[PDB]
Amino acid sequence: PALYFCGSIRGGREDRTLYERIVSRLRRFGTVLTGDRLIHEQDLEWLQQADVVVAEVTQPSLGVGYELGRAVAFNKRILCLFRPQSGRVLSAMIRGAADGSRFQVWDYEEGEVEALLDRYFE
Amino acid sequence: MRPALYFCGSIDRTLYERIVSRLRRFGTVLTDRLIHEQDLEWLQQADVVVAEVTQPSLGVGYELGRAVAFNKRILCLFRPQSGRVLSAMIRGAADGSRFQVWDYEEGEVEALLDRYFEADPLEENLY
Ligand SMILES: CC(C)c1ccc2c(c1)S(=O)(=O)N=C(Nc1cc(Cl)c(O)c(Cl)c1)N2
Ligand SMILES: CC(C)c1ccc2c(c1)S(=O)(=O)N=C(Nc1cc(Cl)c(O)c(Cl)c1)N2
Repeated sequence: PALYFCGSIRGGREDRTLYERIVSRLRRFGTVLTGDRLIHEQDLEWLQQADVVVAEVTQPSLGVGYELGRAVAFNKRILCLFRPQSGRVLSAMIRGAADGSRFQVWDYEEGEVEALLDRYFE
Repeated sequence: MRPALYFCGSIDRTLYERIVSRLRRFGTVLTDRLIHEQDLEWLQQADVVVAEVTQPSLGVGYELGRAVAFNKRILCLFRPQSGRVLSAMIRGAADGSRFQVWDYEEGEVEALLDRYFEADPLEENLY
């Protein structure tokens, strides 16, 4: 299973450790795939190749959202991970895009992410 | 019907009102599961999608991604005077034709929107 993890740039520095925890945990279930035109074409290739797309959606990000819309149009299996303790309110578009099976949105607290990722792929 | 335009920006309030107001001169501006299906219906009906991408937004991102797979004609307007750096995934989605991303200043947005539709009209000019 090629697994695509997408996280924000701001979230890649603020939630840096958390993203690394997600990526290493994902590596137990499959192969983790992860100018501007180059960056774009490459992520798009990875999205099309992915068996599952995993997004951390706590940090509002244009790129992560864009990649989720591209993923939804490719009919990809998607898991979004959102942290309510942050105080943010997840965009109604992302939660509203959930269908509970192919597109799921899980609210979690940072300390249980390994257990939720095991639950998802087990 | 006059053409259908879709405006999307983050959930800067005066700026969005000025953009929607100016867009109404070119056609009908159309703009959790219920919110999602309605926005998707509106993206599919749009002859043109105009997104204000200054503020980071998963929702604005998602709609742009859906608009791209629907092959919608798209204009993204970004304010570099906000302080932010626009995501490489949005600048990178541009191709100069169908998907354009324009850097702008707040006072010229009406003039830029006239420039956008005068160069590629939705409805042609009267003789
Ligand atoms: C190392 C290789 C050459 C490489 C391959 C793919 C990518 C990169 C490097 S990157 O680290 O420069 N960034 C992206 N994607 C990206 C995704 C989102 Cl959601 C963003 O907001 C931004 Cl700015 C970029 N892809
Ligand atoms: C008039 C009716 C009641 C109505 C129709 C469509 C929408 C709404 C109300 S709304 O004001 O609830 N929001 C959206 N879309 C939306 C788009 C983005 Cl990018 C977001 O981040 C969020 Cl949270 C929502 N559509």
